[PDB]
Amino acid sequence: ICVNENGGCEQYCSDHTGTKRSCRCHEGYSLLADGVSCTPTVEYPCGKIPILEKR
Amino acid sequence: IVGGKVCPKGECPWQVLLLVNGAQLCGGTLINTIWVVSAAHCFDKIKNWRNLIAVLGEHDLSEHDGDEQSRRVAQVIIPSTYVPGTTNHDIALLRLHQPVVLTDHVVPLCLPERTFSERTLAFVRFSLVSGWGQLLDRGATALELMVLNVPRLMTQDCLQQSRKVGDSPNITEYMFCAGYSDGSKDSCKGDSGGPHATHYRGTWYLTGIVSWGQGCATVGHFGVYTRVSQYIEWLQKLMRSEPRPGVLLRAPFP
Ligand SMILES: Cc1cc2ccc1[C@@H](C)COC(=O)Nc1cc(F)c(O)c(c1)CN(C)C(=O)[C@@H]2Nc1ccc2c(N)nccc2c1
Ligand SMILES: [Ca+2]
Repeated sequence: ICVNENGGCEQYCSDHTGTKRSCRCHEGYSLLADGVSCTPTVEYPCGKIPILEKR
Repeated sequence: IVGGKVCPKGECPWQVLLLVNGAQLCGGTLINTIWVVSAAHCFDKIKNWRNLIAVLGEHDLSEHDGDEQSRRVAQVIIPSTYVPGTTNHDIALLRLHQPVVLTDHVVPLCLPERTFSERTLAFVRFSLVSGWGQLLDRGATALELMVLNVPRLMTQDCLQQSRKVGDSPNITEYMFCAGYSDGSKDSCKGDSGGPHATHYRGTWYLTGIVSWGQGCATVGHFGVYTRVSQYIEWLQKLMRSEPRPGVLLRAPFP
């Protein structure tokens, strides 16, 4: 599942027994109830540009 | 960087400037408040490890605007398989003596997981390469941070599109080609150690390190980058380790 279109995950993907898939997030992010999206939990999350984000 | 543009101030906030005795040495990438990823070859000629400084929040080298943060480098970690003066395993992990403070102008780039990097990021065509390197082959280095968008090539394609030249080093599985063969755009020796950053679903990730090539933006030649995905586990283990006396540390790879 993770091999195709990142298993629908925004960030990381873990494959499990059968057709089970778990999305995960880098530190400073939390996974939303959709199970795919990652949202910042800190003021300066990695890989995000504050001057562009604030615009 | 040849054939790019000035990176607007604050748009490459993970870019590191490495200095030795205040002189421009190399680039680097901040991956959290304590650690920087650079290229091993940057340190081949260091004699006094105590005069190595990392600067974050840098943009214009001619002026201090107050966003710059300087830190002494407490450790330089290089894989045991790297051989000075050669191309393979061109990566260094640097530990700052004191963490940098994250601000609008100093933000880490995400070090991705290996699976994610190999199965998803490796297929994103274009990525950004940046630095204060040469603006032209045999030309002056940049005063303002420059950035260039480069396409990634499959290694077979890099070898089929390259000009047949003798004594040329091979492109290993710890490398990848990116850029152009028409001599118009490339990263340069002064950009060494700098990020090759890949955008995916609204976030940027570290995919490569400015490593080597033959003469900046030479016709028939592409830039060669360290394939960061091969080192994720090696980097994660080291980031969990206690500092060791002495600046330089050679760590077993794998
Ligand atoms: C590893 C390396 C690095 C470079 C050149 C050759 C080699 C190998 C073969 C031999 O190894 C070396 O020459 N190692 C080495 C050791 C040092 F300490 C140095 O100061 C230096 C190189 C200076 N220098 C020429 C470098 O950094 C240069 N960098 C780039 C970086 C990116 C480049 C790009 N995208 N398109 C074109 C050229 C480029 C050169
Ligand atoms: Ca400045």
